[PDB]
Amino acid sequence: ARAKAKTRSSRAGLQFPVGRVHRLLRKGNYSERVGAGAPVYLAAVLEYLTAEILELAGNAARDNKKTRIIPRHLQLAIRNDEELNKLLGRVTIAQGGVLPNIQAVLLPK
Amino acid sequence: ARAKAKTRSSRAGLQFPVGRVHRLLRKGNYSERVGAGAPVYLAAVLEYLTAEILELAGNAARDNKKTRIIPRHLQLAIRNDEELNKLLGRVTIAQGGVLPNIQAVLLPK
Amino acid sequence: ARAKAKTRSSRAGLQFPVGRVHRLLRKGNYSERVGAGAPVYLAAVLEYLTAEILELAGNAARDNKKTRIIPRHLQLAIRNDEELNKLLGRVTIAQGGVLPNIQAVLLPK
Amino acid sequence: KVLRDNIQGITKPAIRRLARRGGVKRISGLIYEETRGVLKVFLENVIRDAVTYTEHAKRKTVTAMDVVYALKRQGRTLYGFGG
Amino acid sequence: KVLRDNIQGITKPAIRRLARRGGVKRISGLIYEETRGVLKVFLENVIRDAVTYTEHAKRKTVTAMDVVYALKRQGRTLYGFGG
Amino acid sequence: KRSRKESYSVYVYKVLKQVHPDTGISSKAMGIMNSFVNDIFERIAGEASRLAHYNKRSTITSREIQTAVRLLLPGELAKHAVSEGTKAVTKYTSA
Amino acid sequence: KRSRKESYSVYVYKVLKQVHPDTGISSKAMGIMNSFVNDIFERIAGEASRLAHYNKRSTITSREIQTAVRLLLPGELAKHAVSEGTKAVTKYTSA
Amino acid sequence: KRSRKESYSVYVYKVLKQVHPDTGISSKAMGIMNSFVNDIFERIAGEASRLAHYNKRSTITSREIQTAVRLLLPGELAKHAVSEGTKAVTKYTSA
Amino acid sequence: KPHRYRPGTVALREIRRYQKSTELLIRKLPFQRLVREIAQDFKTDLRFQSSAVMALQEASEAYLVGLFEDTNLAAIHAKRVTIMPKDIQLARRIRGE
Amino acid sequence: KPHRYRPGTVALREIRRYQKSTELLIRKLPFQRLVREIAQDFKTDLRFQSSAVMALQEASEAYLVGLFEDTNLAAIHAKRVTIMPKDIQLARRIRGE
Repeated sequence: ARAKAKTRSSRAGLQFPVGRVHRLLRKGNYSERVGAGAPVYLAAVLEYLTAEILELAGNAARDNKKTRIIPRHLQLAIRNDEELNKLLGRVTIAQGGVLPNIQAVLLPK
Repeated sequence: ARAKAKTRSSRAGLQFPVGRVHRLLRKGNYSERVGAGAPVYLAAVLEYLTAEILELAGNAARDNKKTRIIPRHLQLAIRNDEELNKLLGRVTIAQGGVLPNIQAVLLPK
Repeated sequence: ARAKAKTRSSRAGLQFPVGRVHRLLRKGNYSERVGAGAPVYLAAVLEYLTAEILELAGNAARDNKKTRIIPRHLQLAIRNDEELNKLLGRVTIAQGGVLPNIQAVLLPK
Repeated sequence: KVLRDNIQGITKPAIRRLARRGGVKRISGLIYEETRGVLKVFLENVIRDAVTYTEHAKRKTVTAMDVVYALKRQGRTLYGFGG
Repeated sequence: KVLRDNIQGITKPAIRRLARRGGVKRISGLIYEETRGVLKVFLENVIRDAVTYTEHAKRKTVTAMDVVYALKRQGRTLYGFGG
Repeated sequence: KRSRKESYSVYVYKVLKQVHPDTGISSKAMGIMNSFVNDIFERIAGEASRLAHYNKRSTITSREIQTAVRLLLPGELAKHAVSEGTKAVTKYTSA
Repeated sequence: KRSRKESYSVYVYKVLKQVHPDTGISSKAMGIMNSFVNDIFERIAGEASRLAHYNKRSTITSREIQTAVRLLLPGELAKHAVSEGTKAVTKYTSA
Repeated sequence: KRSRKESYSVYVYKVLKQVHPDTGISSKAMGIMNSFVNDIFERIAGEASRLAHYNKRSTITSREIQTAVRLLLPGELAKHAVSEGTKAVTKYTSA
Repeated sequence: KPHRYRPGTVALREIRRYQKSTELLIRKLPFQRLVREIAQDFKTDLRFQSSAVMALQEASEAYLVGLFEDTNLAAIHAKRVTIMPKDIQLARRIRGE
Repeated sequence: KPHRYRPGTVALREIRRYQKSTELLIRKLPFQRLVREIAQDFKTDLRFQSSAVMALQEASEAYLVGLFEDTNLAAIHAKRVTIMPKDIQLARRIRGE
């Protein structure tokens, strides 16, 4: 007499797993008691965050005419967004490189 | 009928409260369970740090011939010890001020 | 119905035997009456002095790459501190030798 | 209540006082404007953080303990206010 | 079994390549040894905590995960090796 | 076999086919993605824990999670985040 | 009728006495010490929770506490600190 | 078996395993350690009897041997040993 | 003729004074007025505990004075004694803000 | 006449070349030898994953390239184009180590 086994990510209509992060907060020791809506909230936040960084990365990959995403494009995408750079100024990307940047006085006349 | 009341700080033989640190770590939510010696050890290392920093506070106070401490002397104590500065680089003391420090080029001749 | 035989060395939380030192004061013929705190105090000061001279033994052993103490380590430890020298000016250590010390006029040009 | 030009409420000789505490021997006349700007940015960030803290707290009043939290999460911790 | 000098294993042209990636077009001769010194400092600060992490795990083989923890505690967190 | 090891590969791969059906991933880039998910996840979780400790509340709820993302994520990205998250709340409350 | 606000004030004043019986205290410096011990306490507690999470231990033990003591405190402070902590936990073990 | 010869070997062994778990002991240096502990004991106990004599006091207590260690052993080690001795007599006072 | 010190001597004197002193170098009332004025921009009708205002007072003074020895190191690093706005811009951008 | 470029032009060309490329600049086996050497200074006989060594070398090169871009900013601020170790000492002092 049980209902169909339905998923909370589909209940939000989002793709990140609600139950996984709910378990993660239950075992990550941040509260002993967890509300229902907060894991849904954070899952939506993170899925969107992946959405804009994947958009920037895919646009960079299309600009560099490569159809499979590479860490160099990740570095070039994140270092070219001001608010994400403020978010991610203190983090280092493996095999990433940096922005192409020369100073004006370093260039010849 | 019952054992006489004697505190766990006496059992450790040190002044910081074993019971209060135990309670704060239990409700500070850092693990599901807590070992017995861990908060005792934490209180011991804290009181060691307080021991040395109040030694520095005391002798800096006798440098200025004041029997009651000023936070100026605390800032002097933190900035005159290199390892305590390394512990406390990114924290500033209220009414702390700065070390007496002049650049050599700023002096005459 | 007797309580468990628990030791005054543990009561002072120190390694040196409080009872044996008390006995050796009692039959050392220094007073017919002796307080309880005096052998504890003696145990304390002798712990601290043996502790500091054993730290000196440890680093004097370690910098000469030896993991077992030798009386040369003891001599080099004691004679390199002036304060223990004022404690132990008239004191000879067996197989201790002397400090490496050559007067400046003895050295060639 | 409602005010307009309090960026100049930090006077130029007060900025000179901070600079002499900083050990500055000579100060340009241009300095005071960008010091006002940098102070503006810094206070704007930390008080945005503080008002975020207290609006979570369902308090209409600013508390110092929230200011302590806001400063220490930015890596500029202060002592002396119950933190 | 033991090694005594590999700080010269970071050669000058590798430093030069780093400086070009750093955007330096002109490098003094005095740069290389002091960059080796600060590299020495940074590697000591990371590997001390790294082997500390390792020994608490009762392992004699290090994990890269512990290196991730060491760098993120030091404030230079790394992406690309967790998991 | 081997004990199961968690990853975020498949979810980010659905996100990719939603945002760019044409492209693929490198495993190095996906390692960076997993590190990113875990890093931002722990930052907001630590904010959640400290804020719940500050107001002496035994529960964690979404309300301080808007507080956390608004303090941590800057500006318009944060307000966008509020938009999708609160509408996700509306669908979850409507089940 | 009032409700308490705790502090570390009595312990700081006592340890001030056995370090130096003849010196005084100002209240705002004593609050600075209160917040200082709170800050060191929270740093060690968070690092301890992280280490317990890393080695999948649900119990926090003194082993990782003193491990964190070397982790944060530099050198001289660390080695003396582990010295008093070790001798203290041995006195407690005897107790 | 021969009658017991009481010596101060095992205690120095224990205190060295608090101060250096790793380092070893030569037996002639160990006799040297017994000579320090016995000799300083002799000096301080004779001074304690003497100071009890001059103030016409029948009882050897901690305060006059504090006086004596301030007399003989100089300066920094003296004031530190005063600190551990006060700590020890206070905690032994608390049994 | 009236006494007049050479430049820098007086400045070194209050350098020594304010290094010795700990008191707050900003006038309290316009400072808290600025705090209330800017705090109005994010939410209306905020009330302030005074101790919070003095706390963020020394927070501001500490932040500015820290970037001031940063500026001083930049200025002596360029073999100059007078600071310029690009010194502060340099110092902040090295700190990464 | 054998061709020879004017100085800095080729240097700018490696700037562009290794700033477009990401592949690692240091020989990995000597730095592996060095990290084993410095690891033995704390505790005897450690074993290393190659993943750990490569991960720490990205972290190291990121730290170095950060401090080179800071000393670029310092040297340009000093109206010069050549880096000298006092510029690096300035940058390390400003960052707060």
